[PDB]
Amino acid sequence: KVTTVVATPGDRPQEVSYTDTKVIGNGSFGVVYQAKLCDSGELVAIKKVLQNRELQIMRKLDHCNIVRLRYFFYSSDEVYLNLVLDYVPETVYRVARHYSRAKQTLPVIYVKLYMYQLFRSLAYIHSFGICHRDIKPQNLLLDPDTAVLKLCDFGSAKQLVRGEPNVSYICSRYYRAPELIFGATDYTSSIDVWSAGCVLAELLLGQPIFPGDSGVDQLVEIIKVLGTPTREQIREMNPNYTFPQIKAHPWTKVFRPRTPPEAIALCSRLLEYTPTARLTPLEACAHSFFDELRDPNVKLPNGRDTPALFNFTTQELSSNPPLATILIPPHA
Ligand SMILES: COc1ccc(-c2ocnc2C(=O)NCCCn2cncn2)cc1Cl
Repeated sequence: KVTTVVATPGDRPQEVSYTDTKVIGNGSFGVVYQAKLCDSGELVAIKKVLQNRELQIMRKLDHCNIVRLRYFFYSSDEVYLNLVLDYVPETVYRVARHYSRAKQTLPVIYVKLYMYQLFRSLAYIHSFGICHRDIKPQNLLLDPDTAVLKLCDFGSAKQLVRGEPNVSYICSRYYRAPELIFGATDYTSSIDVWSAGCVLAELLLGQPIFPGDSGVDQLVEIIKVLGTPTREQIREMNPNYTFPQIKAHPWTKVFRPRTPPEAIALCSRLLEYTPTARLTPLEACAHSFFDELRDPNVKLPNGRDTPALFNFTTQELSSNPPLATILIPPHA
C-alpha cells in the first residue's frame, strides 16, 4: 500500500511517495497523520488543513527548535493543504500527563531543558515579528532520548504589525494572556511569554496553574494567584477597558515546598499583568533557573550529552546583542 502525490519541498514540484499512513491527531483545522517516506524510510507527520498564513510562516522558518517543514501539497469536493513535517515521537503534554497520573513531578532538569528550548524558539520567531498565539504543552514536540524540543502548530500564528488590529479571542484558554481576556486588539508577541510562563508553572505544579471554566472565568483564575490587576495594569493591558478585589497569593505557597526558588522567581517574571514588564524570550534564556544547562559537566539523566543549546545566530540575539556573553558559557 503506497500513496503518491505531487509535492513541493518546504520551488520545483516532485512525486512524493509514502506508506503506513495512520491518524495520530484531530482538530478544527482537520487531521494529523503519521506516515513513512519511501526513499529514506523516514517518518513524517502530515497536517491536513481544509482550504492562509500558516504555509507562508512555515516556509520562512529554519531553526533547531521549530518543527521542520519537509514538503507541502494540496489534495482531495473540498481542497486541503497538507504540511509534511519531520516526525517527532512525543509532546511535553503527554510526558507531563504520565508524571501527573503517576502522582510524580517531572525532574527539574527536563523542565529547564524544555523551557529553555521553547524560549529560544520564541526569540527566533519574535525576531521576524511572528507571534505564535497558541503556546501550550501539546504544541511542544519532544524526542525523549535526546531531549530536543520542537515548536509546532503555526495555525494561529500571525506576523504582528503595529497599528493593525488582531483578534482578542485567541490562544488556548488556560494559556491566554490577561490582556486578551480584557479584549485587547493591540497586543504584542509578549502574549507568547505569558503562555510560556503558564507552561512552566504547569510543569512545576503537575496541573494547569489557571484552569478557567470559560474565557471570562479564566481572568478569575489568574486573580486567585496574581491578585486583582491595578487600574494602571488594566490600562497597559487594554486602555479602552473602563474582577474580585483581593490581594496576590505568595508565589512560594503556590508550588510544592521543595520547588527550586529560581523556578518560582522565573515564573513571577513571566506571569506579569503589565505586558511590557514580562521578560523577553532571550532574557528568559539568561535567567539563573537555566544555570545547570550552562554547566560544562551537565548531562541528560540517561547519561547522554544535552542538545546544542548555545549555537545562537545573530538573528536570535538581535533583540539584545550584549546578552551573548551571558548566554554563551566560556566552554562553548
Ligand atoms: C497540530 O499541528 C501539528 C501536530 C503534530 C505535528 C507533528 O509534527 C511532527 N511530529 C508531530 C506529531 O504529532 N508527532 C507525534 C507526537 C506525539 N503523539 C501525539 N499523538 C500521538 N503521538 C505537527 C503539527 Cl504542525
